[PDB]
Amino acid sequence: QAALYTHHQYIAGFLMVGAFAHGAIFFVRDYDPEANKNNVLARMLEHKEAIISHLSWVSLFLGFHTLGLYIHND
Amino acid sequence: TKVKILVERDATATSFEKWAKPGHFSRTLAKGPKTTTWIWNLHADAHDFDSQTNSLEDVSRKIFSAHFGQLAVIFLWLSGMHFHGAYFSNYLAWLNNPTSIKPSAQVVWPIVGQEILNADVGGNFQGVQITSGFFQLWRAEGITSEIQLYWTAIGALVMSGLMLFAGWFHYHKAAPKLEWFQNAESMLNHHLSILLGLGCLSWAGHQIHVALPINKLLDAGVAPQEIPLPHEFLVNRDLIAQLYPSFSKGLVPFFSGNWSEYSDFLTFKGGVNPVTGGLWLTDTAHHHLALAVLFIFAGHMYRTNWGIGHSMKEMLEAHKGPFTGEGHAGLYEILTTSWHAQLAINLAMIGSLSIIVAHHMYAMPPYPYIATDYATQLSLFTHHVWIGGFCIVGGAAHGAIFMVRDYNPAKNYNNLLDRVIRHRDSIISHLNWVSIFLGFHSFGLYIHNDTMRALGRSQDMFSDTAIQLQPIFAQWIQNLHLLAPGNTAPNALTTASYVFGGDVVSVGSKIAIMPIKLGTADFMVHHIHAFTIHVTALILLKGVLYARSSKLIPDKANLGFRFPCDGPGRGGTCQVSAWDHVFLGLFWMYNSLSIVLFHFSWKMQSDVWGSVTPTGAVSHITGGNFAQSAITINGWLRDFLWSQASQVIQSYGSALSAYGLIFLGAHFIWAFSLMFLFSGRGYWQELIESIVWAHNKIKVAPAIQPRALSITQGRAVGLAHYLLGGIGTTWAFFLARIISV
Amino acid sequence: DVAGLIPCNESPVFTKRLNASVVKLENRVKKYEAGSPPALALEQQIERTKQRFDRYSKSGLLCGKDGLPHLITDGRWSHSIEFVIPGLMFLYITGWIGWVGRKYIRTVGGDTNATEKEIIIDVPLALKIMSTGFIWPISAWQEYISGTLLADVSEITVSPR
Amino acid sequence: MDKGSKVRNLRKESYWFNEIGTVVTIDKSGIKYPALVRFTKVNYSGTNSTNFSLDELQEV
Amino acid sequence: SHAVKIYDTCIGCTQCVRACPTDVLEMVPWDGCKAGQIASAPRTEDCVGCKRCESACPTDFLSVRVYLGGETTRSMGLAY
Amino acid sequence: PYSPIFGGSTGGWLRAAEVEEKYAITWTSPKEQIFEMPTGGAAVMLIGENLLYLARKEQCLALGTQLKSFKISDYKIYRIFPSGEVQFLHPKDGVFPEKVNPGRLPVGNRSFSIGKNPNPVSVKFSGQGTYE
Amino acid sequence: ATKFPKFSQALAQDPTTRRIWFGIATAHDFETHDGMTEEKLYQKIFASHFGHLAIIFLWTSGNLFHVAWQGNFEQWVLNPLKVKPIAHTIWDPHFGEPAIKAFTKGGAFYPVNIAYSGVYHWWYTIGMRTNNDLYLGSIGLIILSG
Ligand code: CLA
Ligand code: CLA
Ligand code: CLA
Ligand code: CLA
Ligand code: CLA
Ligand code: CLA
Ligand code: CLA
Ligand SMILES: CC1=C(/C=C/C(C)=C/C=C/C(C)=C/C=C/C=C(C)/C=C/C=C(C)/C=C/C2=C(C)CCCC2(C)C)C(C)(C)CCC1
Ligand SMILES: CC1=C(/C=C/C(C)=C/C=C/C(C)=C/C=C/C=C(C)/C=C/C=C(C)/C=C/C2=C(C)CCCC2(C)C)C(C)(C)CCC1
Ligand SMILES: CC1=C(C/C=C(\C)CCC[C@H](C)CCC[C@H](C)CCCC(C)C)C(=O)c2ccccc2C1=O
Ligand code: SF4
Ligand code: SF4
Repeated sequence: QAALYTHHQYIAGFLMVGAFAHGAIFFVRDYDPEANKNNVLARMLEHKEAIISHLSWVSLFLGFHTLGLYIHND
Repeated sequence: TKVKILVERDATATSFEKWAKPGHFSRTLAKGPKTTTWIWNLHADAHDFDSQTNSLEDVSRKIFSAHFGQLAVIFLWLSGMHFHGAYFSNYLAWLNNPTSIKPSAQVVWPIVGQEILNADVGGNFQGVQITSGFFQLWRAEGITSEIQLYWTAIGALVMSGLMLFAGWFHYHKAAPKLEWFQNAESMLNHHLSILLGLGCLSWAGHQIHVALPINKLLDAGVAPQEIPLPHEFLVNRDLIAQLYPSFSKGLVPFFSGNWSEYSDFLTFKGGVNPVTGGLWLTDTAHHHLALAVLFIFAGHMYRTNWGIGHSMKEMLEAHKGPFTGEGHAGLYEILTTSWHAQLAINLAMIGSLSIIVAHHMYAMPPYPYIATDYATQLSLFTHHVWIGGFCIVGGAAHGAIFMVRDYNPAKNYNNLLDRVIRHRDSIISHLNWVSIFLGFHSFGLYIHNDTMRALGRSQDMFSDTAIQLQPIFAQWIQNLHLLAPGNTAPNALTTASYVFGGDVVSVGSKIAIMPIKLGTADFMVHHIHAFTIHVTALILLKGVLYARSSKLIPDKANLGFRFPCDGPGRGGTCQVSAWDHVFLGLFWMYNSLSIVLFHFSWKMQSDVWGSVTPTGAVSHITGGNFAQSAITINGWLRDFLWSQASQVIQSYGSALSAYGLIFLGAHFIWAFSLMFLFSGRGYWQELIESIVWAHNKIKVAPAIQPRALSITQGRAVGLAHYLLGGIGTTWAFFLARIISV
Repeated sequence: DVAGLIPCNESPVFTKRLNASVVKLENRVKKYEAGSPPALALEQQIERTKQRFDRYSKSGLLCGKDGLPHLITDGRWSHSIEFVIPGLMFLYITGWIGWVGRKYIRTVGGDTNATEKEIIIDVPLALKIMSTGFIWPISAWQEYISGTLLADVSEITVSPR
Repeated sequence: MDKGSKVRNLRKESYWFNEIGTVVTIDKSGIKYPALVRFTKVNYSGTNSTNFSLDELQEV
Repeated sequence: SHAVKIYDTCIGCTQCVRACPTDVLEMVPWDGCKAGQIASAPRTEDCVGCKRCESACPTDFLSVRVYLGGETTRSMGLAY
Repeated sequence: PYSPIFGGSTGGWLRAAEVEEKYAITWTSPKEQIFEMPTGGAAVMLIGENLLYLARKEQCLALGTQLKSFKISDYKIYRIFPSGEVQFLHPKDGVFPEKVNPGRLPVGNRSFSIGKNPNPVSVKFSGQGTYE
Repeated sequence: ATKFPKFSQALAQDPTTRRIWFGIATAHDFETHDGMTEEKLYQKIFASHFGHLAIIFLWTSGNLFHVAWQGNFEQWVLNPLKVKPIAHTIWDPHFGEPAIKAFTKGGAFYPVNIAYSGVYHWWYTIGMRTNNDLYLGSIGLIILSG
């Protein structure tokens, strides 16, 4: 049971990283900004700063506070 | 009179105007911050005097006064140590019963429950147990009272004030001219004859008149209360004649030449004092007296103002052979016209000397009751080993800096430096081969032993009960040192150290020092040490030699000492500067010293430190599991790290809990360093761009634009955090493993 | 109540922990003479431990099977004391800080030496601004409804926006 | 447009895109990018000015 | 070999040519700039890809650009 | 013969110089002086013509920069193949690349801002990148 | 052509060891291969997918064959809680006699690895009971991969 769970979780992580990597590749060499004018996908890049900044805020919030609670208990 | 005192009066005006203009020293930073990088630069170029002025005189005056400031800081540190001993320590109780009382000179305010860190050291006292061996040092000095410690602290504070005033005066009021600094002969004469000669002579006088009688009375069992004050040993000669009945004769034997009459307190017995477990004080007195004589003699070697003496310029020019062209022609100019060269030599020597001190102090415990203080011995050894490694790598770095900046080919034509630079390829290739050979053979011995032990083929390993690799040369040297007393050192009663051979010196049922047997495990670990040292030397020497140019970058010197790269061309040109070679050499030095400290700790716990019974039976801390378990990597992982890490992990809820917390924190910082070490600057710059957009969207935007750390700064921060994490992890590990005792 | 938690007032494990702490402190102090500074310090530690445990018992915290207090943070008002009340305080304090900082940024920013005023703080102006943070929520809301809180889309960006 | 007039940047690749900069000089002698503009912020290279064509500037 | 391209935004200050260690770049007469000169890369076979030219560029974005490509002995910085 | 007085170093050229292109640099020195070799430590340049050999053009140009910025000496650089061919490299028309020379023709010049390059998707499956 | 990596003329002309390394890391990036069109790209992807399916089925057939030929599946299905499933034998000439004695477990009579894949439980659940069934499944999978 332990082997199967660890195995499939690691494969899941690899697959997710690969999905995002191939999405980056698609943006690099397959995206056509003229064919996606005002498209949903184009609007993803239009407000990329907001996405990245709020993701950074969530990451910092979680990390700061979880690590702080762990160190407080320690 | 060629050697003369030259100064400039009122060299620099004293005012606070500059204090409000950060970055004034450098021309680039004086324009104010445009981005945050400026900030970092201001802390990185603060002490880079050579890059702030083109005149050597100004750099020399800055270095002199900065050294005065460092002396002031050191004196303040000594004052603090002595004051905390006098007011916050159990020094008196430890004096009365040194074996049972645990040294401690730090107390914690109870504010959050941290008062648990106040251990039950003893002597009706609670505090943090110290491992700096200050109590043993003070006892060796015959302190025997806290008034003396208090006055020692006051004197240290006054000396710190004097050092600060001297720095201020010698910069802003009377700054010596450059010609004053460029006196190597006079400086060496004065530092050898007086600083080191008369320093030894004065300390020998102190020992003869203060430390010797007081320590002899203490060893006899006299309570510190009944011991007369040290000044009482200077007024009535008879009071000392009772202890050493040679003062009765006085100083007349000294001048008559009958020095043999002083053998009462100037001995050469060697070995260790059975009572205190340290070196005999008379032996140290004779030692320091002989060193004082030698240093005073050596301080007259160089010519200063009277014809007699040695001219080091001629001395160097004279030594040249067929294989080395012009010989040591031009080295005197190098060492009297560039502080980086001198700093390289001095740092290398100081580091090697610190490591030698670490090796010698454990083998022959110099202070009373320091041998059985296992916590102090380990702490001192590891501390001085780390200091030595850092100093060696710093010497390498400053040699590289000299090569980049102060190296002038015109003045170095076909001399030793020129020739070394001209067969650098051969040097580095052969050092690379020897490093690979050492690594392969030494580490593959461990891998082979591990593989055979995993396969059940114990008879095929490199162990004592298997294929044997006995360090025959080291054993032969040990035997010769054992036989030296009476044959090659006839006037020495006992061997220099009991490590080589002899009885088991134990104090209070604890094994202070005993012979150390060398087996196949010692052979393998010594060759591991040699491998790591050779690799570190490879990295640092390669950084020094290829600092100016290479087959990749023929003009590396123009790029400076530390630069990130020269672009992705020619394949890739990352970490091509000498600074990056120092950056890697620091990692390898840390690795090698970690191995050295693990070897020392495990060997001493398994083979030297322990307990004795009234009969004489020996029981070591780990039961002598080093011989059959230090020969495999799994053995080190299990019997040393996993087994001896029990104290740290289980220290919660006791006075050592701070060590567990620091263990975890050091792990955290070490892992944190990898963020800087692996990642690059572009990612972080783009992330900061997004964060800056977020700030700007709310009309929050610093005028000082944020910037990701420069590539060089990224590497420096990663390395600094890596070293801090590793050092702290081992610090907590050793201190908690050796304080649960 | 909540998730099968019994109040720490009637938690046997809680009392056992209190007894263990007190008894270990007493064992530690048994090796010092009565009235010795170490003895007084240990007695004060014992008293502080007893007061802490009594305060936890009286506060109304919920104990677990391990005897340690557990925090309920689902918005329950009866347990607001655990998380909601302090959180508000934090959001106030930090809010204050943030607001004050922003104001300073937007006060010294209209100068030629704006950068020089960030490494070197104008302490008089800095304290002037800092004293105004106690009304940060009102000022923030007024700026929000007045359009002076956020910058227009006409600001720096990247090639793909 | 004129010396000393503020112009909003429109160069998409420019570090000061959508930012206001003051015109320093304008070359009437032909040239493809004659309008020299200076911005308050320094780019990653430390410079704070660039040449733009009048088509790449919004006037005000 | 690497590909070196010069765009018309160049202001012909010569800094890229000076910084070049392999003498790949040069100055040629031009009329689209005030200085009347523009950078050119006639011999990119000797380009190593160090991107010193880009580092030594005043124009907002790198009127001179370097794109790394096929590697030969010359462009690989190999004395062997 | 004309080579600068040099004691020799292990940093000189190697087998590829014999089998592949080698480089030579010539210059004129008004006086005799010591300069740093791109490979070794130091060498003395003869009064008059000095001829030197190297394995990389970058080494020759670094030495030329040293001469120009320290001893204000003009220099020439050639490439020699194993077949005996010699090609003149660094001054291509007798004037340094920094100085404008009428007659030169632009190479690798694009008549539009760097940000107007075509997207990678537009140039796909053709043996070309966006810049080409 | 002209060197190892045909799909990259630039790498083919590279004289260094890099040519080898990148030749390995650019193999499956069909888009970048010289003279590559959309149709050939799709067809090559299709054939590669066929090959990958063949690899998967041969891996499965190998598992089945090894369990059938060297496993203790019958003993396990008899008493599935106390015995440990077997993966395959260990023929390692580097072993010492104590290692051979130590790794002899389960059915025994040879050194053996205890399977932690859980394939025993899965095959037992889906209805397999004898080594003959495992062998037939493996033969079918080999034929399918062919
Ligand atoms: C079925 C799914 C799938 C498919 C069809 C592809 C196909 C492709 N990928 Mg994608 N990828 C996938 C999954 C997939 N990938 C996943 C899951 C990840 C996350 C890790 C990625 C991450 C990824 C990146 C980051 C990149 C690609 C790229 C590519 C292209 C080139 C691949 C190449 O040249 O291989 C070369 C093959 C190798 C170098 C072999 C490496 C094999 C591993 C790393 C070594 C294993 C060692 C072994 C386990 C050690 C034994 C242990 C023993 C010693 C004990 C190609 C179109 C590249 C590209 O540019 O595409 C346009 C690219 O940059 N992929
Ligand atoms: C233990 C190791 C470690 C730690 C703690 C972090 C921490 C972080 N990483 Mg890093 N990282 C690491 C290893 C680590 N990383 C490694 C090995 C890699 C692979 C190269 C990366 C790659 C990486 C990337 C690529 C990214 C991160 C991000 C993050 C952030 C995640 C959000 C978060 O937790 O915010 C909370 C912050 C922390 C937990 C950091 C510790 C803060 C401490 C507790 C404050 C101490 C202050 C104290 C007063 C210091 C006094 C100093 C004085 C004594 C001198 C955070 C800064 C992401 C990021 O930036 O998000 C914004 C991100 O994008 N990291
Ligand atoms: C030099 C080494 C050294 C070290 C490491 C220590 C360390 C310590 N000492 Mg010891 N001490 C020292 C030297 C030292 N001292 C010396 C030389 C003396 C003789 C005067 C003393 C006398 C002494 C006494 C009498 C006591 C200590 C105590 C302490 C402890 C608490 C200190 C503390 O935080 O109080 C609080 C300290 C502060 C809050 C620092 C003040 C903060 C200032 C104002 C910050 C200013 C920074 C400024 C902005 C920077 C710019 C410069 C500006 C001026 C222009 C601590 C373990 C105490 C102790 O152990 O209690 C049990 C205690 O009672 N020490
Ligand atoms: C001759 C008197 C004398 C005496 C009694 C001691 C006694 C001691 N020394 Mg010292 N030492 C001396 C002279 C002396 N030393 C000299 C002259 C040197 C200079 C090389 C040293 C260098 C030295 C080091 C580096 C160390 C000691 C250490 C020790 C202790 C080790 C235990 C022992 O048995 O030592 C026995 C000591 C010896 C066997 C050393 C004898 C050295 C001989 C005399 C060298 C003579 C050189 C000769 C005069 C050269 C002249 C050349 C000139 C004319 C050009 C002990 C307290 C160790 C210590 O304290 O560590 C905690 C330690 O690490 N000694
Ligand atoms: C006699 C000792 C000595 C002296 C006088 C110098 C002097 C100098 N060094 Mg050298 N150096 C030394 C030892 C020394 N170094 C050693 C031992 C090493 C090996 C690590 C080096 C490695 C080294 C390198 C690699 C470089 C220098 C450079 C310099 C120059 C600039 C230093 C500077 O600006 O400081 C700035 C000081 C700081 C920014 C402080 C940082 C201190 C560290 C990173 C943190 C310390 C952490 C602390 C101990 C514990 C923290 C605890 C935590 C919980 C908070 C200056 C000429 C630089 C240069 O270019 O010179 C030409 C340079 O590149 N040195
Ligand atoms: C534990 C990880 C590890 C290992 C094994 C190595 C190994 C090595 N490093 Mg590296 N290094 C590491 C971590 C490691 N390093 C880290 C973390 C850093 C960051 C600071 C560096 C930074 C670094 C630098 C900067 C340098 C090295 C150097 C070296 C070499 C030292 C010479 C030597 O021992 O050759 C012998 C090789 C070994 C001992 C490796 C183990 C091989 C075993 C014994 C045999 C293996 C089985 C055999 C091959 C079977 C073959 C068949 C099989 C393929 C099927 C060697 C290649 C130096 C170098 O290359 O110059 C000499 C050098 O300059 N390293
Ligand atoms: C007063 C200044 C100020 C203000 C108003 C903000 C406001 C904000 N920041 Mg920023 N930030 C600041 C300073 C400031 N920050 C500094 C100094 C740093 C460097 C450490 C950062 C680094 C930073 C990151 C990396 C991120 C934010 C984010 C955010 C947002 C969410 C809140 C947050 O995560 O805080 C986080 C705050 C920190 C990590 C450090 C704050 C340190 C102190 C407390 C602030 C400076 C106070 C200063 C002394 C002002 C003195 C005023 C006085 C002179 C009068 C919010 C827009 C996040 C975002 O984009 O959300 C969308 C995000 O990801 N900030
Ligand atoms: C019924 C129900 C449920 C559920 C719900 C839900 C709703 C869920 C969902 C879930 C989900 C919903 C999930 C999702 C996830 C997502 C993801 C995971 C994503 C990812 C993404 C990506 C990966 C991207 C990619 C890309 C890129 C990168 C770019 C572009 C291109 C592409 C797109 C490719 C429960 C029971 C719980 C509760 C109750 C009810
Ligand atoms: C620890 C310390 C301290 C203190 C110290 C002390 C107090 C010291 C002292 C010291 C001393 C107190 C010294 C002395 C010295 C002396 C000497 C060094 C002498 C010499 C002599 C001689 C050399 C002589 C000679 C002669 C004679 C005999 C006469 C005749 C002739 C002749 C000239 C030959 C303090 C607290 C501050 C702080 C910290 C540090
Ligand atoms: C995280 C990270 C950054 C971003 C890190 C930054 C900008 C440092 C942020 C420092 C903050 C703002 C200061 C406060 C930090 C602590 C709270 C305490 C001070 C610590 C010392 C400065 C005294 C880089 O810029 C970088 C660059 C190159 C290689 C790797 C990296 C890298 O790993
Ligand atoms: S990756 Fe960084 S260090 Fe390496 S060449 Fe590029 S910029 Fe320089
Ligand atoms: S450095 Fe840039 S602006 Fe200057 S000449 Fe070269 S390409 Fe033109």
